[PDB]
Amino acid sequence: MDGEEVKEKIRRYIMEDLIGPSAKEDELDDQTPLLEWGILNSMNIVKLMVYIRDEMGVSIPSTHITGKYFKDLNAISRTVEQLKAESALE
Ligand SMILES: *P(=O)(O)OCC(C)(C)[C@@H](O)C(=O)NCCC(=O)NCCNC(=O)c1ccc[nH]1
Repeated sequence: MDGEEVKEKIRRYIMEDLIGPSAKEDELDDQTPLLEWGILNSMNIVKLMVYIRDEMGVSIPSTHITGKYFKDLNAISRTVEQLKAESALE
């Protein structure tokens, strides 16, 4: 539950849903910019919100919905791990 072993699973879900059954595994990477390559555009982007809400118990707010936080997996990494740090009351 370290975040990192979860973040790689996000990529698996990205290809299966966010791309679909025509998942171009070749181009799949963490440093591959999803927003920039039109992999994520609104209709599918809500899946990132609800996924992480179900997974790491944290949903990215509508104020943090921006292409600069959603650029790639590592962009989402910095956003999702910071939010778990800000949500950490412990
Ligand atoms: P869909 O996932 O519903 O995106 C809705 C969107 C964020 C475009 C809408 O609520 C909105 O606020 N539109 C006005 C422009 C805006 O706020 N842009 C911010 C950057 N946009 C995005 O990061 C983004 C994500 C998804 C679509 N645009």
